[PDB]
Amino acid sequence: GYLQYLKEIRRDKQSSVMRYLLRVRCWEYRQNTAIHRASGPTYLDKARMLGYRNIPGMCIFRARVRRGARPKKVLKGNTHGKPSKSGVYQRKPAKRLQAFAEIRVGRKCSNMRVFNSYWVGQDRVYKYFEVIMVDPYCDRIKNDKKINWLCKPVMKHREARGLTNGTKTSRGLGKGIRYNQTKGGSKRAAWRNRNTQSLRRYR
Amino acid sequence: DIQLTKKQLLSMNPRKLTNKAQMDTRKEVIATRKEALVNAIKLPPALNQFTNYLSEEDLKEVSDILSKFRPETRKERKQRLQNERKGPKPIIVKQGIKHVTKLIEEKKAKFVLIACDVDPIEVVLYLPTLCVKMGIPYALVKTKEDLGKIIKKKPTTCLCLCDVSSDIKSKFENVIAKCNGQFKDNYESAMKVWGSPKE
Amino acid sequence: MRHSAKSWGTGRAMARVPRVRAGGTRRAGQGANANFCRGGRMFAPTNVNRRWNRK
Amino acid sequence: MKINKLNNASKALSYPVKKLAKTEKAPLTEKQQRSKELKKFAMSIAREVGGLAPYELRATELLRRDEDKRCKKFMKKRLGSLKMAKKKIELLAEEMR
RNA sequence: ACCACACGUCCCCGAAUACAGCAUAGUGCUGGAGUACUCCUUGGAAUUAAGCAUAUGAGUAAAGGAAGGAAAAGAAACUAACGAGGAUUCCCGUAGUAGCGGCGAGUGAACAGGGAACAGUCCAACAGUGUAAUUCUCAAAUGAGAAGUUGUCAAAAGGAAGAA
RNA sequence: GGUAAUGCACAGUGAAGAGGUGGCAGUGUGCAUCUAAGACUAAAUACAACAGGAGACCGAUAGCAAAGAAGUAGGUUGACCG
RNA sequence: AGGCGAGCGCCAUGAUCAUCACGACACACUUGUUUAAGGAC
Repeated sequence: GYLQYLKEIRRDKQSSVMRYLLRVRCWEYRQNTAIHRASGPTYLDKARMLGYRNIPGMCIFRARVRRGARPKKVLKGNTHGKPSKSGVYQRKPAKRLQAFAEIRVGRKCSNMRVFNSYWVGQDRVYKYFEVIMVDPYCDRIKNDKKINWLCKPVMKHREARGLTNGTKTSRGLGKGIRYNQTKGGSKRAAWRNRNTQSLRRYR
Repeated sequence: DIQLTKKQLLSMNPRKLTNKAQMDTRKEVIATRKEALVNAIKLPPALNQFTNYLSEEDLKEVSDILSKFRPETRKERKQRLQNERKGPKPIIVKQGIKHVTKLIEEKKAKFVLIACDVDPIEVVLYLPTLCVKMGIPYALVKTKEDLGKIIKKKPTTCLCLCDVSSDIKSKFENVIAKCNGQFKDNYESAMKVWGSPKE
Repeated sequence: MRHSAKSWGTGRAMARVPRVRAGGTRRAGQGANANFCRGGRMFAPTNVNRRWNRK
Repeated sequence: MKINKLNNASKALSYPVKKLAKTEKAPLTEKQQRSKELKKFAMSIAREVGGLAPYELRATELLRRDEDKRCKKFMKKRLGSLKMAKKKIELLAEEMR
C-alpha cells in the first residue's frame, strides 16, 4: 500500500530528491517565527505511526531549537570553589534538544495536551521539529475511543514530568542488569531504597 | 490596505516584521521570495516530471469521455437501497491514493490521471515509476481542482478507471495513444535530464 | 532551636552563650540554644529510634 | 568458608533427562509470501527514483579499480561495524554486476 | 427564647481581566493559590582525609517547572547456563559481599532461595469500491449545508452484594 | 559498583531488513535467549494541613514560640524579628 | 603507449580524480544606498 512507498523514500536522506527538499524546506522554516502552526504534517507516514488523524481537535505545530552544548551561567568564569568544578564550556545538556521544543510549545498552547514529536530538518544554526497536539474540551475528542484517554486529569502537562517520547529518554529506564540505577521507578527511588536504615520491632 | 508591487516584496526582510498587525504581510514576503528561489535552482529528474502536463484542449477531450461515469450522490444512494437489485454491474470512476495504488498493484487499473500541484509532493512522486513497471498508461494534469470537476466533488490527488463500455471503445483507444506519446513512451529519456533554471 | 541566635564574642563583659537577635521586647539579648538556658534545647533529646521491645 | 571445594570436572556433571524435540515452523502461507514480495518490490522503486548516496558512489568507484582493501577500510570508518561494512560491500558489488 | 442541619443574600483591593495567548461547526480553555509525600531540570560549600590539590560530604542543601489522592513504574531487543525460570511495586535475604578507590580516607550493586498482592491489552504497518457505509448543524417526516478520499468508520443493557 | 566504557548528552558520520544480548579489548564460527527506536494498566508501597482513638510521655523557668483578645503586645528604612 | 646510462633509476607527454588563484553571473547571507546596494566574500 501507499504508506510503504513513503517510508522507503523518507529513509533515503542523501538521495537527490531528499537533498533538494530538505534544502528548500529548511530555508522556509527559518523565515518564520520560532514557534508557528503548520498546515498539516510534512511526513504523512511518520505522523500516522505516532497517532495523528485528520479529525477536528488535533493540530500540528512546528518549533526550532539552537544547536550545540549549553555553557554554565557564571560571570567572568568565576565559580567560587574547588578547581575540579571550574569548567565553563564543553558541558552538554541532560535532555535531548527535542525536549526543549516540546516544553516551549506546551507553554504557548496551554489549552491543549502534547501527544508526540518528530524531526523534520537541520542546518548550521537550528534544528526543527513538529509536535502533535490535542484538545480535550472538544466534543469530537471527548467521544473518540482511541484518544479519549488524554482527557484524564493526570494527563495534564506530560512534557513537564518527562512522560513524552522526546522527554523520556534522559531518565535511563529499561529492563536488565544494564539499568540497575533505576530499579524502583527512577534514580531518586533507587537512592532512597539504598540509603535507608530499617529497625524492626524484635531485633 | 495597499497592494505592494513585486519589487517591494522582494526587498523586505521577513525577520523584521514583528507586530501582530504585520503578520499577513510577513506571509506575502515569504510567498514571493520562495518563488524566486525555486526558479533559480535545478530540479532532479523525478521532480522535473511534474512540470509537463496536458493542454486545456486535451483536458476537455478526456473530461468529455470520463464525465459519463460519475459516482452516486447520497440522494441517489438512498433511493437505490429502497429499491431491489437490477441490471449489470455499473462502471464508475474511482478516487483516492490508497485505493488507486491497490488497483495498480493488483493490475486491475487500465488508465490513471494524476495532479501536479500537490504539497507535500512525496504523496504522488512514485506513481509514474510504478505505472511504467506495471505497464499501465497515465497522464498528468495541472491542478487538483481539474480532477474534482470531472467527478463533481471535492479536489483529489488522482483518478482511475478499470473498465471500458463498448460504446466508448473507439474514442478511448485514441486518447490512450495521445497520452503514451507525451508520457509513458518518453519515460526512460526523461529520468536522466535535470530541470534547467527558468528564463 | 527555633530562634535566630548568635554569640556576642569576647570584649563585652559577658559569657559567650548564643543570644537572641531582637528589638522592642525584653527578649533581646537573652541566652538562646544551650541546655543550661531557659527555653533552650534539652541534652540528648528523646528519640523514637530507641528499642522498645525485648526478645 | 563454604566456597570453592569441588573441582571444575565434577561441577560439569549433569542429570540424565529425556528431551522434547523443537517444533519447526518452516511452512509459510500464501498471504505471508505476497506480503514479503510487496515489501521487496517497494525497495526497488525508491532506489530507481532517488539513486545512490555520495559514499556509495565513492565506494563503487574503488571496486572498479580492484582497490578491495582500500574500500574495506573506507566502509569500516563510515558505518562503524566491520559486519555492516562486509554486508554493504556485497550488496554494492551485486548492483554493479 | 435558644440550638442543629441545609439554602438565600454576600461592600472595596487582589490572577484582577473592557486583558493576554490559544482551539472548535459552535460552546470554550489556560493564568493565581498550595507543594509534607511523587516526577522532571539545575547544582554548592562548611566537613573527613589529623596538612592538601583527585576523592568525601552529595547528585544532598539552595533556586526553578509540574501533577494526584497517592505519584512514578509495568507485561522482557529479561535473567541463566540449572533437570532452569518467567510483567511492575513492596517485605525478609544474598551483603558491608563481587568490585570501585592519592588501592588512602572511604565507598558499594545483581540473580537465586522464603513471602504480600496479582491482569493483561491497544495503535501503526493492514477497512466493504455493485458506490464514505463515518461525525456534526438546521429543517422536516424527508430535504439543505459543514468536516472528510493528503483516508472517516472495528458494538450491549444489566445488579445485588459490600462498606461507612 | 560497572572495572581496555554502566547510563545520558552535543558535533561529525550514519545502517540492515533482519537485528539485539550472554558484567574481561579484538577477529572468526557454531549454540542459547530475546525483539529497540509508538501507547495504556488495578492491587500490594509513601506522607502535611483537617478529623477521631490511645499512651510505663511533660506538668506553667517544663510541654509547641503560644494552657487568657499568640505569631499577639511590641520592634527593623527594608528583607525579616518577637 | 616515448627517449638516456655501464629491467634498473633518470630524463619526455598522454589519457584518469580531487584541487589553489583569477574572472562573470545571482539564489544563501549582510546593510534604513531598501521598488536599493553588496555578494559565496
